[PDB]
Amino acid sequence: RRWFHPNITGVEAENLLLTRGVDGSFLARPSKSNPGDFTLSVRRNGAVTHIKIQNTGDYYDLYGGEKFATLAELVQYYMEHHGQLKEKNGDVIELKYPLNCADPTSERWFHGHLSGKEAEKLLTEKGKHGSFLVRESQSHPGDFVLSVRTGDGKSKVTHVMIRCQELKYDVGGGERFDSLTDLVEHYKKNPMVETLGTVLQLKQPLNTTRINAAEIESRVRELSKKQGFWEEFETLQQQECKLLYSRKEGQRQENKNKNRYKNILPFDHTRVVLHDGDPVSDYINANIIMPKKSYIATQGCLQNTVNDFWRMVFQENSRVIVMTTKEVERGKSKCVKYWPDEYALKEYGVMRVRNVKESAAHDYTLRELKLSKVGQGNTERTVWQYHFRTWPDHGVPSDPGGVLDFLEEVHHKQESIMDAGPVVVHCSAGIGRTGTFIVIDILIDIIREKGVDCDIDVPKTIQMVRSQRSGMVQTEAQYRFIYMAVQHYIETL
Ligand SMILES: CC1(N)CCN(c2cnc3nc(Sc4cccc(Cl)c4Cl)ccc3n2)CC1
Repeated sequence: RRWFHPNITGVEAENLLLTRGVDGSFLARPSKSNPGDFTLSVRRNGAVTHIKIQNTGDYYDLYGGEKFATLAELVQYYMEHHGQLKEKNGDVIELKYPLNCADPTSERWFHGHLSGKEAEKLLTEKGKHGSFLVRESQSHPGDFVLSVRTGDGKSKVTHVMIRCQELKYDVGGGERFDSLTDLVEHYKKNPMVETLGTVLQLKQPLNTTRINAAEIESRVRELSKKQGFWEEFETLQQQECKLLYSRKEGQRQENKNKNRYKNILPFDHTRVVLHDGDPVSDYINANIIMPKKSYIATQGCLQNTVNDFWRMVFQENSRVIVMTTKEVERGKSKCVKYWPDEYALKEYGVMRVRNVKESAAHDYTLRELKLSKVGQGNTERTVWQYHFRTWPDHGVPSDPGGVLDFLEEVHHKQESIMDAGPVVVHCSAGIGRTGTFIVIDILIDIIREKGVDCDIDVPKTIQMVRSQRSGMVQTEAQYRFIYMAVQHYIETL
Protein backbone atom coordinates (compact mmCIF):
# COMPACT_ATOMS: atom_id res chain seq x y z
CA ARG A 1 0.00 0.00 0.00
CA ARG A 2 2.94 2.24 -0.74
CA TRP A 3 0.80 4.54 -2.91
CA PHE A 4 -1.04 6.04 0.09
CA HIS A 5 0.70 9.10 1.58
CA PRO A 6 -0.77 9.87 5.01
CA ASN A 7 1.04 13.15 5.83
CA ILE A 8 1.22 15.07 2.54
CA THR A 9 -0.66 18.12 1.28
CA GLY A 10 -2.15 18.76 -2.15
CA VAL A 11 0.77 20.99 -3.12
CA GLU A 12 3.26 18.35 -1.97
CA ALA A 13 1.37 15.70 -3.98
CA GLU A 14 1.49 17.85 -7.11
CA ASN A 15 5.24 18.42 -6.79
CA LEU A 16 5.93 14.76 -6.02
CA LEU A 17 4.04 13.64 -9.11
CA LEU A 18 5.56 16.34 -11.35
CA THR A 19 9.16 15.85 -10.21
CA ARG A 20 9.26 12.10 -9.43
CA GLY A 21 6.38 10.66 -11.46
CA VAL A 22 5.41 10.32 -15.10
CA ASP A 23 2.07 10.35 -16.93
CA GLY A 24 0.06 7.58 -15.29
CA SER A 25 1.65 7.97 -11.87
CA PHE A 26 -0.72 8.29 -8.92
CA LEU A 27 -1.00 8.49 -5.17
CA ALA A 28 -3.77 8.70 -2.62
CA ARG A 29 -3.91 10.86 0.47
CA PRO A 30 -6.32 12.08 3.14
CA SER A 31 -8.25 15.20 2.15
CA LYS A 32 -7.10 18.20 4.20
CA SER A 33 -10.15 20.29 3.26
CA ASN A 34 -12.81 17.69 4.15
CA PRO A 35 -11.64 15.55 7.10
CA GLY A 36 -12.58 11.90 6.75
CA ASP A 37 -12.37 12.04 2.95
CA PHE A 38 -9.53 11.22 0.60
CA THR A 39 -8.09 12.39 -2.68
CA LEU A 40 -6.70 10.46 -5.62
CA SER A 41 -3.94 12.54 -7.25
CA VAL A 42 -3.08 11.47 -10.82
CA ARG A 43 -0.55 12.82 -13.32
CA ARG A 44 -1.59 13.05 -16.97
CA ASN A 45 0.12 14.93 -19.83
CA GLY A 46 2.40 16.73 -17.37
CA ALA A 47 -0.58 17.94 -15.30
CA VAL A 48 -1.96 16.64 -11.98
CA THR A 49 -5.68 15.85 -11.56
CA HIS A 50 -7.20 15.56 -8.05
CA ILE A 51 -10.18 13.18 -7.71
CA LYS A 52 -12.26 13.31 -4.56
CA ILE A 53 -13.16 10.17 -2.60
CA GLN A 54 -15.86 10.44 0.08
CA ASN A 55 -16.57 8.04 2.91
CA THR A 56 -19.52 9.00 5.06
CA GLY A 57 -19.62 5.59 6.78
CA ASP A 58 -20.98 3.12 4.19
CA TYR A 59 -18.41 2.91 1.33
CA TYR A 60 -15.66 4.78 -0.50
CA ASP A 61 -17.42 6.97 -3.11
CA LEU A 62 -15.10 7.99 -5.96
CA TYR A 63 -16.57 11.15 -7.50
CA GLY A 64 -17.45 10.44 -11.12
CA GLY A 65 -16.72 6.76 -10.53
CA GLU A 66 -17.87 3.73 -8.57
CA LYS A 67 -18.24 2.80 -4.89
CA PHE A 68 -15.66 0.57 -3.20
CA ALA A 69 -15.14 -1.30 0.10
CA THR A 70 -11.49 -0.18 0.55
CA LEU A 71 -8.99 2.14 -1.15
CA ALA A 72 -6.92 -0.92 -2.10
CA GLU A 73 -9.84 -2.60 -3.90
CA LEU A 74 -10.51 0.75 -5.58
CA VAL A 75 -6.91 1.03 -6.77
CA GLN A 76 -6.84 -2.66 -7.77
CA TYR A 77 -10.03 -2.19 -9.84
CA TYR A 78 -8.81 0.74 -11.89
CA MET A 79 -5.27 -0.59 -12.36
CA GLU A 80 -6.85 -3.76 -13.82
CA HIS A 81 -9.76 -2.09 -15.71
CA HIS A 82 -8.17 0.37 -18.11
CA GLY A 83 -10.37 3.12 -19.46
CA GLN A 84 -12.88 2.55 -16.68
CA LEU A 85 -11.96 5.69 -14.69
CA LYS A 86 -13.45 8.71 -16.47
CA GLU A 87 -12.94 12.35 -15.53
CA LYS A 88 -15.11 15.45 -15.38
CA ASN A 89 -15.27 15.67 -19.18
CA GLY A 90 -15.57 11.89 -19.50
CA ASP A 91 -11.98 11.20 -20.56
CA VAL A 92 -9.98 8.21 -19.35
CA ILE A 93 -7.71 8.53 -16.32
CA GLU A 94 -5.12 5.78 -16.36
CA LEU A 95 -3.74 4.59 -13.04
CA LYS A 96 -0.50 2.96 -14.14
CA TYR A 97 2.36 3.73 -11.72
CA PRO A 98 1.96 3.81 -7.92
CA LEU A 99 4.12 6.55 -6.43
CA ASN A 100 5.61 5.04 -3.30
CA CYS A 101 5.51 6.85 0.02
CA ALA A 102 8.66 6.82 2.19
CA ASP A 103 6.90 7.85 5.41
CA PRO A 104 7.06 5.06 8.04
CA THR A 105 4.58 6.63 10.47
CA SER A 106 1.76 4.29 9.39
CA GLU A 107 3.86 1.14 9.74
CA ARG A 108 3.09 -1.20 12.62
CA TRP A 109 6.78 -1.49 13.58
CA PHE A 110 7.74 2.24 13.66
CA HIS A 111 7.74 3.81 17.14
CA GLY A 112 9.47 7.16 16.59
CA HIS A 113 10.82 8.53 19.86
CA LEU A 114 11.70 5.48 21.96
CA SER A 115 14.73 4.82 24.16
CA GLY A 116 16.86 1.72 23.77
CA LYS A 117 15.74 0.61 27.16
CA GLU A 118 12.06 1.48 26.77
CA ALA A 119 12.17 -0.76 23.65
CA GLU A 120 13.83 -3.45 25.72
CA LYS A 121 11.04 -3.37 28.33
CA LEU A 122 8.34 -3.49 25.65
CA LEU A 123 10.13 -6.35 23.89
CA THR A 124 10.64 -8.09 27.24
CA GLU A 125 6.96 -7.82 28.24
CA LYS A 126 5.05 -8.45 24.99
CA GLY A 127 7.79 -9.57 22.60
CA LYS A 128 8.30 -12.98 21.03
CA HIS A 129 11.11 -14.56 19.04
CA GLY A 130 11.53 -12.34 15.98
CA SER A 131 9.49 -9.42 17.33
CA PHE A 132 11.02 -6.16 16.11
CA LEU A 133 10.61 -2.41 16.00
CA VAL A 134 12.28 0.65 14.53
CA ARG A 135 12.90 3.77 16.59
CA GLU A 136 14.75 7.03 16.27
CA SER A 137 18.29 7.02 17.61
CA GLN A 138 18.68 8.79 20.94
CA SER A 139 22.38 9.57 20.43
CA HIS A 140 22.69 10.26 16.68
CA PRO A 141 19.94 12.64 15.49
CA GLY A 142 18.46 11.63 12.16
CA ASP A 143 19.56 8.01 12.62
CA PHE A 144 17.31 5.11 13.63
CA VAL A 145 17.61 1.82 15.48
CA LEU A 146 16.15 -1.57 14.60
CA SER A 147 15.44 -3.44 17.85
CA VAL A 148 14.87 -7.20 17.56
CA ARG A 149 14.16 -9.94 20.06
CA THR A 150 15.48 -13.44 19.44
CA GLY A 151 15.12 -16.60 21.50
CA ASP A 152 16.09 -15.93 31.78
CA GLY A 153 19.07 -15.63 29.46
CA LYS A 154 17.54 -17.71 26.66
CA SER A 155 16.18 -14.57 24.96
CA LYS A 156 17.90 -11.28 24.11
CA VAL A 157 17.28 -7.92 22.46
CA THR A 158 19.71 -6.78 19.73
CA HIS A 159 19.89 -3.15 18.59
CA VAL A 160 21.03 -2.54 14.98
CA MET A 161 22.05 1.00 14.09
CA ILE A 162 20.41 2.39 10.95
CA ARG A 163 22.10 5.44 9.59
CA CYS A 164 20.38 7.98 7.41
CA GLN A 165 22.68 9.37 4.73
CA GLU A 166 21.18 11.60 2.03
CA LEU A 167 17.68 10.25 2.74
CA LYS A 168 18.96 6.73 2.24
CA TYR A 169 19.11 4.15 5.01
CA ASP A 170 21.60 1.40 5.72
CA VAL A 171 22.78 -0.80 8.55
CA GLY A 172 26.42 0.23 8.16
CA GLY A 173 27.29 -1.53 4.92
CA GLY A 174 25.76 -3.22 1.92
CA GLU A 175 22.72 -1.72 0.24
CA ARG A 176 21.32 1.76 0.77
CA PHE A 177 17.54 1.95 0.87
CA ASP A 178 15.12 4.65 -0.23
CA SER A 179 12.93 4.21 2.86
CA LEU A 180 12.86 2.52 6.23
CA THR A 181 10.12 0.29 4.81
CA ASP A 182 12.38 -0.96 2.02
CA LEU A 183 15.16 -1.61 4.53
CA VAL A 184 12.84 -3.58 6.83
CA GLU A 185 11.36 -5.51 3.89
CA HIS A 186 14.83 -6.44 2.63
CA TYR A 187 16.19 -7.64 5.97
CA LYS A 188 12.93 -9.50 6.53
CA LYS A 189 13.69 -11.60 3.43
CA ASN A 190 17.48 -11.62 3.94
CA PRO A 191 17.92 -11.66 7.71
CA MET A 192 21.08 -10.24 9.21
CA VAL A 193 23.56 -12.73 10.65
CA GLU A 194 25.63 -11.95 13.73
CA THR A 195 29.37 -12.56 13.84
CA LEU A 196 28.85 -15.36 16.37
CA GLY A 197 25.97 -16.77 14.31
CA THR A 198 22.64 -15.54 15.69
CA VAL A 199 20.10 -14.85 12.93
CA LEU A 200 18.28 -11.56 13.50
CA GLN A 201 15.02 -12.80 12.01
CA LEU A 202 12.39 -10.05 11.60
CA LYS A 203 9.31 -12.23 12.16
CA GLN A 204 6.58 -9.81 13.21
CA PRO A 205 6.32 -6.28 14.61
CA LEU A 206 6.05 -5.79 18.33
CA ASN A 207 2.36 -5.63 19.26
CA THR A 208 1.42 -2.29 20.85
CA THR A 209 -2.37 -2.46 20.48
CA ARG A 210 -3.25 -5.46 22.65
CA ILE A 211 -4.04 -4.09 26.12
CA ASN A 212 -5.74 -5.42 29.20
CA ALA A 213 -9.47 -4.60 29.34
CA ALA A 214 -8.97 -2.59 32.55
CA GLU A 215 -6.44 -0.41 30.71
CA ILE A 216 -8.97 0.77 28.09
CA GLU A 217 -9.76 4.09 29.75
CA SER A 218 -6.07 4.98 29.94
CA ARG A 219 -5.49 3.90 26.32
CA VAL A 220 -8.51 5.93 25.18
CA ARG A 221 -7.12 8.97 27.02
CA GLU A 222 -3.75 8.43 25.30
CA LEU A 223 -5.30 8.08 21.83
CA SER A 224 -7.39 11.20 22.42
CA LYS A 225 -4.19 13.27 22.66
CA LYS A 226 -2.60 14.00 14.58
CA GLN A 227 -4.34 12.32 17.52
CA GLY A 228 -3.42 8.76 18.41
CA PHE A 229 -6.79 7.54 17.09
CA TRP A 230 -6.04 8.81 13.57
CA GLU A 231 -2.54 7.33 13.60
CA GLU A 232 -3.73 3.94 14.81
CA PHE A 233 -6.61 3.85 12.33
CA GLU A 234 -4.41 4.73 9.37
CA THR A 235 -1.90 2.11 10.44
CA LEU A 236 -4.73 -0.43 10.37
CA GLN A 237 -5.75 0.87 6.94
CA GLN A 238 -2.18 0.33 5.72
CA GLN A 239 -2.70 -3.42 6.27
CA GLU A 240 -5.60 -3.68 3.82
CA CYS A 241 -3.39 -4.66 0.87
CA LYS A 242 -3.04 -8.04 2.62
CA LEU A 243 -6.79 -8.64 2.17
CA LEU A 244 -7.26 -8.54 -1.63
CA TYR A 245 -8.89 -11.96 -1.67
CA SER A 246 -10.76 -13.05 -4.75
CA ARG A 247 -14.40 -12.08 -5.35
CA LYS A 248 -15.02 -13.90 -8.64
CA GLU A 249 -18.50 -15.28 -7.96
CA GLY A 250 -19.92 -11.78 -7.32
CA GLN A 251 -18.52 -10.53 -10.65
CA ARG A 252 -20.31 -13.21 -12.68
CA GLN A 253 -22.83 -11.81 -15.15
CA GLU A 254 -25.70 -13.66 -13.53
CA ASN A 255 -24.87 -12.24 -10.09
CA LYS A 256 -24.09 -8.62 -11.03
CA ASN A 257 -27.61 -7.35 -10.32
CA LYS A 258 -27.70 -9.24 -7.02
CA ASN A 259 -25.25 -6.62 -5.67
CA ARG A 260 -26.45 -3.29 -4.29
CA TYR A 261 -23.05 -1.92 -5.35
CA LYS A 262 -21.34 -3.69 -8.24
CA ASN A 263 -17.82 -3.55 -6.75
CA ILE A 264 -18.65 -4.28 -3.10
CA LEU A 265 -18.55 -8.07 -3.21
CA PRO A 266 -18.21 -11.04 -0.85
CA PHE A 267 -14.90 -12.87 -0.74
CA ASP A 268 -15.34 -16.19 -2.54
CA HIS A 269 -13.77 -18.13 0.34
CA THR A 270 -16.26 -16.92 3.02
CA ARG A 271 -19.40 -16.11 0.98
CA VAL A 272 -22.63 -17.77 2.02
CA VAL A 273 -23.40 -20.39 -0.64
CA LEU A 274 -27.12 -21.04 -1.24
CA HIS A 275 -27.43 -24.75 -1.83
CA ASP A 276 -30.77 -26.21 -3.06
CA GLY A 277 -32.03 -23.62 -5.51
CA ASP A 278 -34.39 -23.81 -8.45
CA PRO A 279 -32.80 -26.08 -11.13
CA VAL A 280 -26.99 -19.57 -10.97
CA SER A 281 -28.96 -19.79 -7.77
CA ASP A 282 -26.20 -20.16 -5.17
CA TYR A 283 -25.24 -16.48 -4.79
CA ILE A 284 -26.03 -13.82 -2.23
CA ASN A 285 -23.90 -10.83 -1.25
CA ALA A 286 -23.09 -12.06 2.24
CA ASN A 287 -20.17 -13.51 4.19
CA ILE A 288 -19.83 -15.73 7.23
CA ILE A 289 -17.92 -13.90 9.96
CA MET A 290 -16.26 -16.04 12.66
CA PRO A 291 -14.53 -14.48 15.75
CA LYS A 292 -18.72 -17.87 20.44
CA LYS A 293 -21.53 -16.85 18.09
CA SER A 294 -20.80 -16.37 14.41
CA TYR A 295 -22.33 -13.77 12.11
CA ILE A 296 -23.48 -13.32 8.58
CA ALA A 297 -22.61 -9.87 7.26
CA THR A 298 -24.76 -8.88 4.31
CA GLN A 299 -26.22 -5.94 2.37
CA GLY A 300 -29.72 -4.53 2.48
CA CYS A 301 -32.02 -6.65 0.32
CA LEU A 302 -32.79 -5.59 -3.21
CA GLN A 303 -36.23 -6.34 -4.65
CA ASN A 304 -34.69 -9.22 -6.62
CA THR A 305 -32.78 -10.69 -3.62
CA VAL A 306 -35.50 -10.86 -0.94
CA ASN A 307 -36.23 -14.50 -1.82
CA ASP A 308 -32.51 -15.36 -1.66
CA PHE A 309 -32.23 -13.54 1.70
CA TRP A 310 -34.84 -15.79 3.30
CA ARG A 311 -33.24 -18.91 1.75
CA MET A 312 -30.01 -17.86 3.47
CA VAL A 313 -31.69 -17.28 6.82
CA PHE A 314 -33.48 -20.64 6.54
CA GLN A 315 -30.47 -22.64 5.31
CA GLU A 316 -28.12 -21.22 7.93
CA ASN A 317 -30.64 -21.75 10.77
CA SER A 318 -30.25 -18.08 11.78
CA ARG A 319 -32.73 -17.03 14.47
CA VAL A 320 -31.73 -13.37 14.94
CA ILE A 321 -31.44 -10.56 12.35
CA VAL A 322 -29.86 -7.21 13.20
CA MET A 323 -30.85 -4.38 10.83
CA THR A 324 -28.83 -1.21 11.38
CA THR A 325 -30.42 1.17 8.87
CA LYS A 326 -33.80 2.64 8.21
CA GLU A 327 -35.35 1.56 4.92
CA VAL A 328 -34.94 5.15 3.71
CA GLU A 329 -32.26 7.56 4.93
CA ARG A 330 -31.91 11.05 3.42
CA GLY A 331 -34.48 10.07 0.78
CA LYS A 332 -32.23 7.19 -0.39
CA SER A 333 -33.27 3.53 -0.31
CA LYS A 334 -30.86 1.46 1.77
CA CYS A 335 -32.91 -1.73 2.19
CA VAL A 336 -36.22 -2.91 0.73
CA LYS A 337 -38.87 -4.09 3.20
CA TYR A 338 -38.24 -7.83 3.29
CA TRP A 339 -40.64 -8.58 6.14
CA PRO A 340 -44.47 -8.55 6.33
CA ASP A 341 -46.54 -6.00 8.18
CA GLU A 342 -47.39 -6.86 11.77
CA TYR A 343 -49.83 -9.81 11.86
CA ALA A 344 -49.45 -10.37 8.10
CA LEU A 345 -48.12 -13.44 6.29
CA LYS A 346 -46.21 -13.43 3.00
CA GLU A 347 -44.53 -15.99 0.73
CA TYR A 348 -41.08 -15.06 -0.59
CA GLY A 349 -40.56 -17.77 -3.17
CA VAL A 350 -40.62 -21.09 -1.30
CA MET A 351 -40.26 -19.40 2.11
CA ARG A 352 -43.18 -18.24 4.25
CA VAL A 353 -42.85 -15.51 6.88
CA ARG A 354 -45.43 -14.45 9.44
CA ASN A 355 -44.89 -11.22 11.40
CA VAL A 356 -46.23 -12.38 14.78
CA LYS A 357 -45.80 -9.18 16.82
CA GLU A 358 -43.71 -6.02 16.82
CA SER A 359 -42.42 -4.35 19.99
CA ALA A 360 -41.02 -0.80 19.90
CA ALA A 361 -38.26 0.57 22.09
CA HIS A 362 -36.77 4.01 21.61
CA ASP A 363 -33.67 2.82 19.75
CA TYR A 364 -35.19 -0.14 17.93
CA THR A 365 -38.16 -2.19 16.85
CA LEU A 366 -38.30 -5.92 17.52
CA ARG A 367 -40.24 -8.07 15.04
CA GLU A 368 -41.12 -11.62 16.03
CA LEU A 369 -41.16 -13.51 12.72
CA LYS A 370 -42.07 -17.14 12.01
CA LEU A 371 -40.13 -18.55 9.05
CA SER A 372 -40.98 -21.84 7.35
CA LYS A 373 -40.74 -23.62 4.01
CA VAL A 374 -44.01 -23.68 2.04
CA GLY A 375 -45.47 -27.17 1.95
CA GLN A 376 -43.64 -28.32 5.14
CA GLY A 377 -45.13 -27.04 8.39
CA ASN A 378 -42.58 -29.00 10.43
CA THR A 379 -39.82 -26.52 9.40
CA GLU A 380 -41.09 -23.50 11.32
CA ARG A 381 -38.77 -21.46 13.52
CA THR A 382 -38.94 -18.04 15.11
CA VAL A 383 -36.58 -15.36 13.72
CA TRP A 384 -36.20 -12.27 15.87
CA GLN A 385 -35.53 -9.14 13.83
CA TYR A 386 -33.91 -6.30 15.80
CA HIS A 387 -34.31 -3.19 13.69
CA PHE A 388 -32.07 -0.42 15.03
CA ARG A 389 -33.56 2.94 14.12
CA THR A 390 -31.59 5.74 15.82
CA TRP A 391 -28.22 5.56 14.01
CA PRO A 392 -27.62 9.19 12.91
CA ASP A 393 -27.66 10.25 9.29
CA HIS A 394 -24.17 11.74 9.73
CA GLY A 395 -21.39 10.14 11.70
CA VAL A 396 -21.74 7.77 14.64
CA PRO A 397 -23.90 7.99 17.75
CA SER A 398 -22.55 10.48 20.26
CA ASP A 399 -23.21 8.01 23.08
CA PRO A 400 -22.69 4.22 22.76
CA GLY A 401 -25.33 3.41 25.38
CA GLY A 402 -28.13 2.69 22.90
CA VAL A 403 -25.97 0.45 20.69
CA LEU A 404 -24.61 -1.40 23.75
CA ASP A 405 -28.01 -1.99 25.37
CA PHE A 406 -29.28 -3.18 21.96
CA LEU A 407 -26.45 -5.69 21.48
CA GLU A 408 -26.87 -6.89 25.08
CA GLU A 409 -30.52 -7.74 24.28
CA VAL A 410 -29.60 -9.34 20.96
CA HIS A 411 -26.90 -11.41 22.65
CA HIS A 412 -29.30 -12.76 25.30
CA LYS A 413 -31.94 -13.61 22.70
CA GLN A 414 -29.36 -15.61 20.71
CA GLU A 415 -28.01 -17.33 23.83
CA SER A 416 -31.53 -18.33 24.88
CA ILE A 417 -32.15 -20.19 21.57
CA MET A 418 -30.72 -23.69 21.46
CA ASP A 419 -28.53 -24.40 18.40
CA ALA A 420 -29.33 -21.07 16.70
CA GLY A 421 -27.18 -20.35 13.64
CA PRO A 422 -25.15 -17.19 12.90
CA VAL A 423 -26.67 -13.83 13.70
CA VAL A 424 -27.51 -11.96 10.48
CA VAL A 425 -26.30 -8.32 10.50
CA HIS A 426 -26.95 -5.89 7.68
CA CYS A 427 -27.05 -2.21 6.76
CA SER A 428 -26.87 -0.81 3.20
CA ALA A 429 -23.62 -2.14 1.75
CA GLY A 430 -23.11 -4.33 4.81
CA ILE A 431 -19.54 -3.32 5.66
CA GLY A 432 -19.51 -0.03 7.57
CA ARG A 433 -22.24 0.06 10.16
CA THR A 434 -22.48 -3.75 9.89
CA GLY A 435 -18.78 -4.19 10.64
CA THR A 436 -18.95 -1.70 13.49
CA PHE A 437 -21.81 -3.54 15.22
CA ILE A 438 -20.17 -6.93 14.70
CA VAL A 439 -16.76 -5.82 16.00
CA ILE A 440 -18.31 -4.25 19.13
CA ASP A 441 -20.29 -7.47 19.73
CA ILE A 442 -17.16 -9.61 19.42
CA LEU A 443 -15.24 -7.43 21.90
CA ILE A 444 -18.12 -7.07 24.37
CA ASP A 445 -18.58 -10.85 24.35
CA ILE A 446 -14.98 -11.35 25.50
CA ILE A 447 -15.44 -8.90 28.36
CA ARG A 448 -18.89 -10.30 29.23
CA GLU A 449 -17.39 -13.73 29.97
CA LYS A 450 -13.95 -12.57 31.27
CA GLY A 451 -14.57 -9.24 32.98
CA VAL A 452 -11.49 -7.04 33.12
CA ASP A 453 -9.02 -9.94 33.13
CA CYS A 454 -8.82 -10.24 29.37
CA ASP A 455 -6.81 -8.80 26.52
CA ILE A 456 -8.54 -6.75 23.86
CA ASP A 457 -6.93 -5.76 20.56
CA VAL A 458 -9.32 -3.58 18.54
CA PRO A 459 -7.33 -3.27 15.27
CA LYS A 460 -6.37 -6.95 15.31
CA THR A 461 -10.06 -7.86 15.76
CA ILE A 462 -11.03 -5.55 12.87
CA GLN A 463 -8.28 -6.93 10.58
CA MET A 464 -9.45 -10.47 11.33
CA VAL A 465 -13.03 -9.51 10.43
CA ARG A 466 -11.80 -7.63 7.31
CA SER A 467 -10.28 -10.90 6.11
CA GLN A 468 -13.78 -12.41 5.95
CA ARG A 469 -15.61 -9.47 4.29
CA SER A 470 -14.13 -6.43 2.49
CA GLY A 471 -13.81 -3.17 4.36
CA MET A 472 -15.52 -4.16 7.63
CA VAL A 473 -15.46 -0.88 9.61
CA GLN A 474 -15.33 1.99 7.16
CA THR A 475 -14.24 5.13 8.99
CA GLU A 476 -12.12 6.61 11.72
CA ALA A 477 -15.29 7.84 13.44
CA GLN A 478 -16.56 4.24 13.58
CA TYR A 479 -13.12 3.09 14.78
CA ARG A 480 -13.31 5.65 17.58
CA PHE A 481 -16.90 4.68 18.40
CA ILE A 482 -15.80 1.05 18.80
CA TYR A 483 -13.25 2.17 21.40
CA MET A 484 -15.88 4.37 23.08
CA ALA A 485 -18.40 1.49 23.19
CA VAL A 486 -15.84 -0.88 24.74
CA GLN A 487 -14.82 1.73 27.34
CA HIS A 488 -18.45 2.40 28.31
CA TYR A 489 -19.16 -1.33 28.62
CA ILE A 490 -16.17 -1.95 30.89
CA GLU A 491 -17.13 1.01 33.09
CA THR A 492 -20.69 -0.22 33.67
CA LEU A 493 -19.45 -3.51 35.09
C1 LIG B 1 3.01 4.88 16.01
C2 LIG B 1 2.65 3.63 15.18
N1 LIG B 1 3.42 3.69 13.93
C3 LIG B 1 1.12 3.61 14.83
C4 LIG B 1 0.28 3.25 16.06
N2 LIG B 1 0.74 1.97 16.60
C5 LIG B 1 0.22 0.81 15.99
C6 LIG B 1 0.91 -0.42 16.00
N3 LIG B 1 0.38 -1.51 15.40
C7 LIG B 1 -0.82 -1.42 14.79
N4 LIG B 1 -1.34 -2.52 14.19
C8 LIG B 1 -2.54 -2.42 13.57
S1 LIG B 1 -3.22 -3.84 12.77
C9 LIG B 1 -2.83 -5.19 13.82
C10 LIG B 1 -2.84 -5.04 15.22
C11 LIG B 1 -2.53 -6.13 16.06
C12 LIG B 1 -2.18 -7.38 15.48
C13 LIG B 1 -2.16 -7.51 14.08
CL1 LIG B 1 -1.75 -9.01 13.34
C14 LIG B 1 -2.48 -6.43 13.24
CL2 LIG B 1 -2.44 -6.65 11.51
C15 LIG B 1 -3.28 -1.22 13.53
C16 LIG B 1 -2.76 -0.07 14.15
C17 LIG B 1 -1.50 -0.18 14.79
N5 LIG B 1 -0.98 0.92 15.38
C18 LIG B 1 2.13 1.95 17.04
C19 LIG B 1 3.09 2.34 15.89
